[PDB]
Amino acid sequence: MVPGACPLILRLSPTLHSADLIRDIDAMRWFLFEDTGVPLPEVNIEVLPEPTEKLTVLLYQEPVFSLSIPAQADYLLIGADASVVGDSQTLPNGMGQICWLTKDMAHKAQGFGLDVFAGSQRISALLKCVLLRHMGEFIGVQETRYLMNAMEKNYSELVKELQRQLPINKIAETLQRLVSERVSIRDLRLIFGTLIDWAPREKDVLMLTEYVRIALRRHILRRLNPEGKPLPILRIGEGIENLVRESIRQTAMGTYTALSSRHKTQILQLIEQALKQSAKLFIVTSVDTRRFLRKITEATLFDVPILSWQELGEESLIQVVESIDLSEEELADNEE
Amino acid sequence: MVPGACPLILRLSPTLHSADLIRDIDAMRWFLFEDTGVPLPEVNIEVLPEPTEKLTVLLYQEPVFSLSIPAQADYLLIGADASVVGDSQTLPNGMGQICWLTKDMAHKAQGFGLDVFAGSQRISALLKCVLLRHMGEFIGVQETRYLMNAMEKNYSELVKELQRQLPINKIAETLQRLVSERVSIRDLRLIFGTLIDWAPREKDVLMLTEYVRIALRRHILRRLNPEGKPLPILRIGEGIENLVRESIRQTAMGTYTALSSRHKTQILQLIEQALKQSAKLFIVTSVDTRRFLRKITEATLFDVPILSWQELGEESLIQVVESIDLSEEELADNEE
Amino acid sequence: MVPGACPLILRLSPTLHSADLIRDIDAMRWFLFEDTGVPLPEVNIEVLPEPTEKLTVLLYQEPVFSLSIPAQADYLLIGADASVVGDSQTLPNGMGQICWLTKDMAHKAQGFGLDVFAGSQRISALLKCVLLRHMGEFIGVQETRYLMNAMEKNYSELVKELQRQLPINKIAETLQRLVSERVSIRDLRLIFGTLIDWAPREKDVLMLTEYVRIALRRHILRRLNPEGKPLPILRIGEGIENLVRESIRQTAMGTYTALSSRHKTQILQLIEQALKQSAKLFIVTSVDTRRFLRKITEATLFDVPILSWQELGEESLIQVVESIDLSEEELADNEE
Repeated sequence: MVPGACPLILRLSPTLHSADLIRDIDAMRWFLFEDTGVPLPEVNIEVLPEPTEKLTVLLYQEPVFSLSIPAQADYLLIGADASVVGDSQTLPNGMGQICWLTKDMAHKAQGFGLDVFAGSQRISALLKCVLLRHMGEFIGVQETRYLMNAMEKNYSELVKELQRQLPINKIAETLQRLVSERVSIRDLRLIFGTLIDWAPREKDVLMLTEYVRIALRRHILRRLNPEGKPLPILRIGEGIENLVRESIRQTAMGTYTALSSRHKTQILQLIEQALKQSAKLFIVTSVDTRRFLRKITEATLFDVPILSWQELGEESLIQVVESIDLSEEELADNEE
Repeated sequence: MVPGACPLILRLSPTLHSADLIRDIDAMRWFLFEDTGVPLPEVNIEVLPEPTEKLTVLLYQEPVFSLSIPAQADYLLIGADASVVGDSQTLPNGMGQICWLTKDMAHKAQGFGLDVFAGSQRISALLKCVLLRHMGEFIGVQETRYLMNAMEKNYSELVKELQRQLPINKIAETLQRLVSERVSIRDLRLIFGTLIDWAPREKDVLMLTEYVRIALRRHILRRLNPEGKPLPILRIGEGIENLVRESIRQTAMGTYTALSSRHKTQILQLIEQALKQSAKLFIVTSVDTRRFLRKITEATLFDVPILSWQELGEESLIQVVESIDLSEEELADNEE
Repeated sequence: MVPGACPLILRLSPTLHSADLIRDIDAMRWFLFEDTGVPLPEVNIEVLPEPTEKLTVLLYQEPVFSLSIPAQADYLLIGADASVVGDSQTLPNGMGQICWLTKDMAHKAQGFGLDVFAGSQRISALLKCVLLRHMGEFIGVQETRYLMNAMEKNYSELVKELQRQLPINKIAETLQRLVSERVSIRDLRLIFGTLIDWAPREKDVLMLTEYVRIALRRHILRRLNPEGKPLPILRIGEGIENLVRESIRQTAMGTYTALSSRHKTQILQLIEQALKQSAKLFIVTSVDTRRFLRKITEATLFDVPILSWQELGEESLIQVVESIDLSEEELADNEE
């Protein structure tokens, strides 16, 4: 009886276990830390004797992932495309797609310019995927405390000033909000500086997160697209922007949105209908409506990034693909 | 004369005592801790010389369970079903049902896919049942203090921040309220984080418990149904919802419900009449009426879970079975 | 997993690496410190095995510079002019221009009175260029703390009085604002004295930065032109000055500018059109409009210096080249 659930459990059949799985998992953890700034806890491996090849991932002892690999599962390719086809299944909780390939098909797919995993790697490519879906569950008050203690080696004055400006709960909330939107918190020096700059003039954690996002726009654009090539952008029309802006209500803890269920459902439906034509799109809205749009779209569309006009500079061309726009619904259908 | 009643006493006849009873009881305690997050105290075994095979369970020296096993009691099956029939009695305080089976009938029931206990196990399966009915009696201020002290090994900052936000009596009240509704408090890290997040914006312990329940909805649904198969759902109609919502009165300590005895009795009667058609149903109501419905139904219907719409996500289909709805009674019978 | 991104990474192919690169880089860092007052962190050299000669510069692990040198790249000349022509490419993020020259052409260009780099020097001349574009990213609260601690050896009383007058966040903000406009902070004694003088009478960090700029006008003019020869000056007309002055709005944290997007775009367009006739021009405006003009022109025109009338004394002749002037746009086009 030890209070506190074990953070990370990976349960595997004895066949799936390998001698190099530990180092492979550690390398995946180091890659995730470098890519996101979130230091993950150690993965606890549990060998489960089972005739059927099954693997499960439990976060804090709650099963979040389960998958039975087929008997022919020897080469794995995350995602789907035209050049590769065969033995494709969709992972639960809308993580993405996985394809199982034979040796020659895996070789030709690797030659095509894709990553193919064999052996223990196939486990990591799965675990990493799951770990990428629940990153925000690994950054809280204690983890923020750990990051701040680590930052005191070279930035003792910065950490002291940040603590002078904000309590640890607000810092943890800001870091968690950043992590939940796939924004890396690797650059703690810049994030802490931005929080110090804006804390006296702003008490709302959501607005502080928006300011930090603006300060990190270089990294956000670098991660969204490695190259300067024009990636498609879907603009939110002025009708939706004003509809969501008029719903902003301010209380002592900051501003929230007060929109009807019909409105949110119709914007979500039209956005989803406007997302099926291409694999990836970036939704761009105004500065004062980006966070509210995200929080009314994060429940269903979690993997789509919501960008703000201030988050893209004037040195990047926009290549607008579509322009989604609607007016109110309850008062009058209007555009909807 | 030692002040403080002994928490857990199991009194057995010498025949029922076994050499492996201690380890069996300890395993049951470890299972209960893993399933509920509540660390139970040590069970004190008292051998009572009696010609009649009897066992009693006393919580804090008050007899809460008593049962005389028959002479043919050698295989025990908790619950009732169609495939198994014979020597069935109903446990007191509406715990459930117990069936005593012969060797061949126990073998066929085990083959049918049920759990059958023989020997000392039959005691534990009974004790565990009793322990599952009075879990909320083992989580108080001292037990909350113990859990927080245990959590300080890896989450010292989290515990310090929680103490900064809330006094120990409110934390204990929240934990007890969670335990009383069969919500596991195993994930203390998430519960403490939610309490830290919502404590500045909310002083009502019931509302804080509701927020923690919302944060734990993944585990709640996982426990209510292990699989994704559609389990039946009984919706509370809008008439009952508005009737109970109009009765909300707010004082300095928070909001309570002020409903007539006739109203509560009629809702309880109709809910019970709507529960007899199937073995298990999940009552689903609005967010602002879930706690009040629970506290007006917990006295009689303790084993039925009251869920809120926010507690089920949009990724689960609802399969509505019935729609209970009534208007007021005293002003006019209306639907009732 | 070490929290805190590595500040300075230079990634080179093994061919570009040299035995004297370390000392060359250190000399460049000492020159930059002497010229700007900003102590740079150590450059971390990473040798990347690649068939193509490529070099990248990453600030806090974010790639900010990338360039593939050609096979004939043996002599490098930063900038462009009439006497030198051949193999010229433009660096990204509008840093400037680079020209690759052959041995005899490099010799004749050096004789013409220009600096030509061969070997490891060609790397530094590139890195320095990049380091000159992002100097403001190396001066924050921790770096300000370091400079103040260094200043306590000979100016303990001055540092104590400055701390008595201002908190470290405001001092860091002032230093960063000075560095971002290519104003050296080498003379910390004078900057701290000015901040002590003006802190009781002024709480706005932007106004304090303006006062420090006024106190440092001797160095600013010395850096802008080494000689007393007449360098061209572009005056901002009274219409633009009054248009931007009427937009000044004051809140509890100081004064900001509230101008329409059309206004800012038209002033930027006319300034850019008025900058193409000559290689270098100095924009001169009023004292109360210099900072606002800079902050509405820094995003696009970062390398052009915005001067104030108080920043030039009466001992220097002005040699006005152009007089840009416009009225409002939205109310009426007027001059625009």
